[PDB]
Amino acid sequence: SNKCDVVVVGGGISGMAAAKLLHDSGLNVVVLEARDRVGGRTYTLRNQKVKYVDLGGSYVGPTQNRILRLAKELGLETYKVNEVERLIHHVKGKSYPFRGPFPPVWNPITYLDHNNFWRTMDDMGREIPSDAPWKAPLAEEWDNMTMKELLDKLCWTESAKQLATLFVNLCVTAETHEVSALWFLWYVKQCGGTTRIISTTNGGQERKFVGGSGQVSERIMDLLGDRVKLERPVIYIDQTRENVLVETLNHEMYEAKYVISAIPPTLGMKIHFNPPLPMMRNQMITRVPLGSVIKCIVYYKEPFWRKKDYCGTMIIDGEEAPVAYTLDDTKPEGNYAAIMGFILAHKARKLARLTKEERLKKLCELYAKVLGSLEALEPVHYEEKNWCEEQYSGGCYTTYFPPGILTQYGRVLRQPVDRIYFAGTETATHWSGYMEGAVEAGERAAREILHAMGKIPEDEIWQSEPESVDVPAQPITTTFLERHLPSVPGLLRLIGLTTI
Amino acid sequence: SNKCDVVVVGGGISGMAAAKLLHDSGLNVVVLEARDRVGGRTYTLRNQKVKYVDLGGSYVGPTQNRILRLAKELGLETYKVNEVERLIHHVKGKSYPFRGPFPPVWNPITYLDHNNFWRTMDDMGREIPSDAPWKAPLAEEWDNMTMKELLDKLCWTESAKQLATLFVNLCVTAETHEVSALWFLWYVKQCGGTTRIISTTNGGQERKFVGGSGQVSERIMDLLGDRVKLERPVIYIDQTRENVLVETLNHEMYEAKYVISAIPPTLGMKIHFNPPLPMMRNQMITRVPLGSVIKCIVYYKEPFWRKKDYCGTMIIDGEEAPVAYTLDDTKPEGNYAAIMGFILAHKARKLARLTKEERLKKLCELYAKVLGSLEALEPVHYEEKNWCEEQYSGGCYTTYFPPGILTQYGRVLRQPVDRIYFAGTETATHWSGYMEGAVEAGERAAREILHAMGKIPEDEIWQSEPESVDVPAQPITTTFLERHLPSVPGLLRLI
Ligand SMILES: *Cc1cc2c(cc1C)nc1c(=O)[nH]c(=O)nc-1n2C[C@H](O)[C@H](O)[C@H](O)COP(=O)(O)OP(=O)(O)OC[C@H]1O[C@@H](n2cnc3c(N)ncnc32)[C@H](O)[C@@H]1O
Ligand SMILES: *Cc1cc2c(cc1C)nc1c(=O)[nH]c(=O)nc-1n2C[C@H](O)[C@H](O)[C@H](O)COP(=O)(O)OP(=O)(O)OC[C@H]1O[C@@H](n2cnc3c(N)ncnc32)[C@H](O)[C@@H]1O
Ligand SMILES: O=C(/[C]=[C]/C1=[C][C]=C2O=[C]OC2=[C]1)C1=[C][C]=[C]C(C(F)(F)F)=[C]1
Ligand SMILES: O=C(/[C]=[C]/C1=[C][C]=C2O=[C]OC2=[C]1)C1=[C][C]=[C]C(C(F)(F)F)=[C]1
Repeated sequence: SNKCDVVVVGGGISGMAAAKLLHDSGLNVVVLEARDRVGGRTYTLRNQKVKYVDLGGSYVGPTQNRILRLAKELGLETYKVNEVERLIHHVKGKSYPFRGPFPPVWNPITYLDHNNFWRTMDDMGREIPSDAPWKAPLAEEWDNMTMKELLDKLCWTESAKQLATLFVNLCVTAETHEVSALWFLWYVKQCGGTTRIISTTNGGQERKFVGGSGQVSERIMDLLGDRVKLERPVIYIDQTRENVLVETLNHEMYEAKYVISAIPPTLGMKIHFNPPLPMMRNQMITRVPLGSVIKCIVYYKEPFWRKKDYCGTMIIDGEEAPVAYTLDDTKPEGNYAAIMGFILAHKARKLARLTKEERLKKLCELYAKVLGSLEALEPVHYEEKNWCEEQYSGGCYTTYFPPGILTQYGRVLRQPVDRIYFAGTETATHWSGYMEGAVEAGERAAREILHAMGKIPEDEIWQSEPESVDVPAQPITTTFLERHLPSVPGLLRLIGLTTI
Repeated sequence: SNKCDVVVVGGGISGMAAAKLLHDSGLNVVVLEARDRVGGRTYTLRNQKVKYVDLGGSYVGPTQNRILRLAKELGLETYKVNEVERLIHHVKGKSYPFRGPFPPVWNPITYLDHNNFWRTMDDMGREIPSDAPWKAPLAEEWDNMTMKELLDKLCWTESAKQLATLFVNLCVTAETHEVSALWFLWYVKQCGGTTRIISTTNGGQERKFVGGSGQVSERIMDLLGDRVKLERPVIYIDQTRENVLVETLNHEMYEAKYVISAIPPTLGMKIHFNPPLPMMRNQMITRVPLGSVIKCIVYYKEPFWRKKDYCGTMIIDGEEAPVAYTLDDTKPEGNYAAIMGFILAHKARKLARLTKEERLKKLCELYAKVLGSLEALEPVHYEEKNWCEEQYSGGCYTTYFPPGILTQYGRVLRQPVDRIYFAGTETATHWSGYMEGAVEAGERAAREILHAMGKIPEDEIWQSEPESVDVPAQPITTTFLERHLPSVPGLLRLI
């Protein structure tokens, strides 16, 4: 066997952050990575037509201070996603340009319903502890409904229900009927709430890394040298003896004091355990699927949309639209003009049947209509990745919880199993599902092992992160009217009382 | 490498039934079984205290002609589950004895509501094709709601909603909010409907095998001999070369022309595939959990409940009861007297933390209350099995589909992947979830390979089964009033 202190299973950002912390603390680490590359759900493609493109995780923003600190220490820099010109909301076959993070509503009744929808998502979120969502006072009631059921109760207008549906589909690459309401409300609150999660400027989609996010995992592999073993899918973990034994598919055995599992929870099923996992984890890892998304980047000669005072952001409602959301993906130098779009949830399954050329044609026709621009029919290059086909991801962006699962099984997501500790973005408490959460979880799992070894005290396991000096976070604020305007049923109760 | 015609992954009833059919046709088969035993979600324990006890699947009944025929060929006999005396429905802390399969209602409004609930489950089932539930005319609408949401819509009384809840929990060992309404309605319809699935006499729980259901898998292993490889968990399947390569955790390599996957769909995740699975199967096998149950058998000196004209069936409402449903587990001679109970769904998760002795005390005190007998407090033995803990099952009885999954991914369950064909009870079209479905699916997957080999024509892949002579089915009937009484909102529209 190859002997070390800690085997890290998985060389995504989470495993690589865990391994780096352990290596920096003076332990002997090995990373066992299934693929011929590091980065996992991040993947930066390089070729002469695109220079570089993120086909996986890409965006970082204010309050994501751990990924910003890690990337900065590795010599990386960010740039701002283009949001100079107008956003577009495309609904019922027409485009409505706007500014500010939320598409505006003019109809007074529709305005109360929209305002109440976002307000109520955050009001419910404030009842949910980030580190223990199952402790919310109505956890059971909220976990036993889908997001579809919650929207049917909350939204008194079709306008608000349709926009809320797109919000769920885009945030968690799943249908409203697929996901627990408790879990979704937790997921949004642990990113800092509705405004922070949806925003480009001042939110999650503010920035990208110059040269691609895959550099985070690659530059850590460079620091670790031959400690990263590529094409070593882990098949077996045996904790019955004094040291843990970890076996790979390519017939190698690693011996360690502790293991960090840094893979999506359900991909733990690809490992045979001796002794068997405890009942709750054994069943949990069959109950937690990942979402479905194709990330598609269409290249153009020039960022022509900016000449029409459009930034490239399109929020597109409607079953026929393949893509519900786009961002400008033009390089910071202004060249390699491109539109990034997501094909979400059922559409990632429905349109996976088409050829690459057929998907490009449908996307160009959609963009031509939404942008009112024949130039959108003149692409120069196309790249795409359907994350649903990845054996060693299971989907993207992250793991969702169907109704009933988070209250029954969520307590064991990051509960150690003897000498196995659990990393991966799914186990984070702040920007779980993101590159930020991957760093939080990898460093927390590593510190749990440092504590087990008597190297640090228990109060150093969870560590706060200083605010980025490069990416300052503007606070989330509301107006008096946003806070106190009635809901639709609130207004009807007021009318009822006046008339009585 | 060990060379054969077909490798069957899994030595449950489905894999054993598939391997027996291929063997009988003259092919060289190997069965690779992860555990140190065969039988999978069937497990018969033998000891002097119980003689034998089914800790997994046990019951068979009319219309399950394939498991009855296979068991009869292997030399097995059935006996009837005791239903001579009265059933009990325990409601709001009191026992109400009854006869007939459905617990009766006396309040006129509650009566209409209960009648409508069962009738409506079967009306909806008649629009769901057994072999393609995703082709139901309302497939998306019904797949996008949980059973909890359907029961909220349908049930005007708490009485009906709570008994419907017990029905779901008992049939599919899952909460109403965990499961798709389309999938659950399919599940009931593909067992022959509400009457057939809930009934002991003339239904799914009519009979047990003399000596235990484990003998089905054990006696096929006896026939196959050293073709069955125990403690061979499959870790890797490679389809890139002329022959399929199957690798096990204990470092053995098998080469075959074809493979049958006879494991629960989600346990496909324990295998690394080269080339990778197609996208839809890759995601499907992450979306299909199994239910949660503890099967508990309390032994007594005598079947003392029979003296009070109770058969031992208990239907026990409410959150506090650990067990919602029991059957008499006494042997056909009246000895090894016992009550079988299930701890279902969230209760299996909640009560798993207790000791075996703590569960025994809770069950005995519940049974004393429900049977109104102090005799229930004097057990002579106890056996139990928590199926949630099994690495190579994932739970029991079967796989459930959460909302949205059956319409998006259902078509992929039995779609071959190059030279891998899919067996397992989850792929059956009649009593999927049962030992009957295990036999149907194993034999169908085996005949798909015989067709691939040019040995049989396409029309022989799916084969009908003659009715058992020993366990004939009687018709399910309804009354004029059951068919035509209004629903509660129906009685209101007339007002
Ligand atoms: C895919 C995707 C993700 C994504 C996104 C868009 C798409 C299309 N948008 C994001 C964004 O703009 N900003 C952001 O912060 N996140 C975004 N996401 C999510 C993000 O990519 C993920 O949250 C993050 O990358 C997850 O990191 P983590 O380290 O937790 O997980 P991983 O990347 O999946 O890495 C796991 C590794 O383990 C290997 N593996 C899997 N099984 C095994 C076995 N058995 N043995 C050994 N290694 C294994 C995987 O190959 C992977 O490298
Ligand atoms: C558990 C249970 C099941 C059950 C029930 C009560 C309980 C507590 N009551 C039933 C009843 O009264 N009547 C009835 O007809 N069914 C009842 N059920 C369900 C029934 O037991 C199942 O439907 C049936 O046994 C399923 O058979 P099938 O052959 O489809 O599946 P299996 O038994 O799970 O067998 C799978 C085998 O595969 C092995 N395995 C798993 N992974 C691997 C790997 N990687 N490699 C090799 N082998 C593998 C398993 O160990 C198993 O033997
Ligand atoms: O929810 C939104 C974006 C979420 C988002 C967008 C990209 C992501 O990449 C990984 O996680 C991601 C989350 C959103 C953006 C603009 C407008 C709206 C609104 F308001 F619903 F229209 C929602
Ligand atoms: O649904 C019922 C039984 C199902 C059943 C009982 C045992 C089983 O073992 C494997 O599948 C099984 C299914 C049932 C039986 C009597 C009454 C009721 C009722 F009516 F809901 F209470 C339900």
